[PDB]
Amino acid sequence: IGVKQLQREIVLPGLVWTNPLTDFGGSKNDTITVRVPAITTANRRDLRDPDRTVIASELVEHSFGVTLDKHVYAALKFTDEQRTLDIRDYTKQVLMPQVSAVAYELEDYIAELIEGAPYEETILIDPADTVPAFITADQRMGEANVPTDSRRLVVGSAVAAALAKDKQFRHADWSGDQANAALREAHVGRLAGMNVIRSNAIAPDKAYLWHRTAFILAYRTPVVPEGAKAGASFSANGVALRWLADYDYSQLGDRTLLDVFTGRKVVTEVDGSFVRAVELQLQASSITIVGGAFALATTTGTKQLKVRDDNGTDVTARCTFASSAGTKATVSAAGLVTGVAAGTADITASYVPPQGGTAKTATVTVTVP
Amino acid sequence: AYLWHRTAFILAYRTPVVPEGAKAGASFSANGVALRWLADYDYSQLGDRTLLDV
Amino acid sequence: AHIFVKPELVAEIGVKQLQREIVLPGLVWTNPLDTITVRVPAITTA
Repeated sequence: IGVKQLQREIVLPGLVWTNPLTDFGGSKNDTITVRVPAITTANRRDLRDPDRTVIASELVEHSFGVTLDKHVYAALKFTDEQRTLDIRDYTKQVLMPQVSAVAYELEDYIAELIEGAPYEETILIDPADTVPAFITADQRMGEANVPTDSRRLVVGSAVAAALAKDKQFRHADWSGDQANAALREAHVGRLAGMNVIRSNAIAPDKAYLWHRTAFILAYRTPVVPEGAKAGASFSANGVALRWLADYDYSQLGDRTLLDVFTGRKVVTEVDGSFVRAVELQLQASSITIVGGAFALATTTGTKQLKVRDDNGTDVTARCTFASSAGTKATVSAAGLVTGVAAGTADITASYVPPQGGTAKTATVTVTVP
Repeated sequence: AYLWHRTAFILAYRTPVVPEGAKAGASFSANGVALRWLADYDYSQLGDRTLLDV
Repeated sequence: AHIFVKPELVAEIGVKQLQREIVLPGLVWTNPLDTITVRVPAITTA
């Protein structure tokens, strides 16, 4: 009646360098070789030197390859036994979910590209004062002579929450914003010269700053084969896709496929050091378990634990779980606890903070009925 | 070298009809002999197939 | 010394594989049709 499933929002595809070069089909191995102009070095002699020779400099221009190497598709197999009496409107019950699925897959592709880049080091964000971390991020990317324009800053939900909670932005006297956009709203627009963009695709407690020429996305719409009954050019997030439906008679079920060809590249420098983007991670100091002490439904009951640090990030996947009394109940490595006997047990969750040192410890009590 | 009257070698040709499970395409023809052109995408192999025949 | 980045150019100059000239189809009787029967007439003697 209007209740829709909760789904993410698309920010990342518009914030990367998409299709600077297109003719991938004209090159061997589908690799286009981008060249970089050469630079040289001068030399210094001494006046009136008896030695009258000159050191000859050299002009060497490097290059790197961009390749199409992935084929993102969403394939649906529904039989004509369900097409004419189950789906009422095709263009809103199957086509739109398929397009949204491909769009989210492309966003995840870009997010893996951003997070998977070979960052040399991570800049720590102190939750008490977050501005020094971002100014340091701006400073690291200025020592590499990266241009000051076309820089994008994408923060996770946790970093945005910490920015709003920061007294540098929350207190009007400490920020000069005599409207407290960080108090009346939770928004912190401009920061250290960088426009903050909130996102959920990236890890919740991380932020990424990158120049426009740091990541390259290449897209190609597969050409619709002449041998297909259907065929369209649905567009998702400004990236056209190929939709192809074939009425296969192998099992009397028509199949559909919505696909595109994708390629990613990180623009490393000539010395193989990545300096056109930096990453920041929110610093953590303690962890707790939501729900506190609880009780299972049965003696063999199962409950999925959930650990949150002081920042509020779900750190369940990054914790090691131990049971004080495994004879009554045990806990999986993923946080799920199963009781094996009635009685009390103590569960310890350990999380190494993202700055090194002794891991934080959170202890909870589980009463298996 | 062969010397033959016109009514001495007869060749009969037929252009097949396009099946239901494939498209039609163009109307190519050999030297007078018309030809049938097909196209049938193979979803199971993600590939397309084409055929001229008579 | 100096190193340059260049693309392997590919060009077409009109050199093509040599193919036979088609002559025979056209000189042989042809009919666009499962089968066709002929109707040779009958001769007699006086």
